[PDB]
Amino acid sequence: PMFIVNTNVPRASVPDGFLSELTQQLAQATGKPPQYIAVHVVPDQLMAFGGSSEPCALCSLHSIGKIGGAQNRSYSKLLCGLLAERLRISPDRVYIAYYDMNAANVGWNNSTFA
Amino acid sequence: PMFIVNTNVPRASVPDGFLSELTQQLAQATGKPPQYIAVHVVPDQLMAFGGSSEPCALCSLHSIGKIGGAQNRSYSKLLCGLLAERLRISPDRVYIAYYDMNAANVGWNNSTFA
Amino acid sequence: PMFIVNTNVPRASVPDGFLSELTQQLAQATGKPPQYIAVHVVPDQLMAFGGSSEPCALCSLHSIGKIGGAQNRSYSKLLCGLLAERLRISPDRVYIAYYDMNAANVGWNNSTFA
Repeated sequence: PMFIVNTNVPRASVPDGFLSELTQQLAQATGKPPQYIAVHVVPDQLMAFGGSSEPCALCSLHSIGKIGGAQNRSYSKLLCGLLAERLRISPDRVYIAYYDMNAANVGWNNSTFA
Repeated sequence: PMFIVNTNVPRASVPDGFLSELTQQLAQATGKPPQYIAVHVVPDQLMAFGGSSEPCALCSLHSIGKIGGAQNRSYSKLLCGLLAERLRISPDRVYIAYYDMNAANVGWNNSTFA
Repeated sequence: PMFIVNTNVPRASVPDGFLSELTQQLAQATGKPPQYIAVHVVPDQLMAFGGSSEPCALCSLHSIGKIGGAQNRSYSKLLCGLLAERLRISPDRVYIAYYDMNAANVGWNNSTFA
């Protein structure tokens, strides 16, 4: 799985250990080994959410499987929770795009996962 | 909706008010309330289009519905127009990827839109 | 086609001519003219892969057609090869998301490719 967060929160507001926390929590949530989890945090961005430049985040979670209605609700609760606690972003100022990727459409290590 | 634009145009060349202009015009074009529109502008990027580093943009528009052949043509005319007028990017140096998202695949406010 | 790479490798480690090399090689691999190829390299990123922050990359390739199992295996070999040779990123720390885009879902030059 791959999780990306783009936010207007400044770099200094991102706590040390945040990438590790995301890795661990996503491994637990998705059930995938942490070795397969990649995380990418992009602070200091020029963004607006509903016209407002108050703290916000636009995120994506791509996974081969482990994506669906109930799972995505649970991921949203988890990830909005983390972004509220750690980055002080309101859950109602977060969007997360979920992508259920076909194994043949993910490249890794000179091949694909198919 | 989420609209993201990555560009090699420098930050100083992005005019004041541009995120609000995008928010407004996207609300009008998609028919969605402005409160649901998020926008993200990323200048100063290391990119090429057709092998050239002349001004260019790579963009995406994600929406739950309001995506289709005619609608996307309309959005492209709008958005290329804005990028030309405001950022001086030629329309034939812009790509926009459109994504029609299932509501169950968009997280917001600790849940999804489903 | 459009290829984006986000990496924690610093900007100074991206060699001169890299965007051109990607453009050329992708033109050949996809079979599309280089005039149609766009490339975007984002260095200095805050990322982890498998819990650690050795060089890594998260990438996407979007194309109208020219996407499928065998082709994506070939793209992965090409692209991992380039990132290993040029950016010294291990292939096992690269993920590439492939997207087969409908022509009506790609904007360009005030309209779509439909």
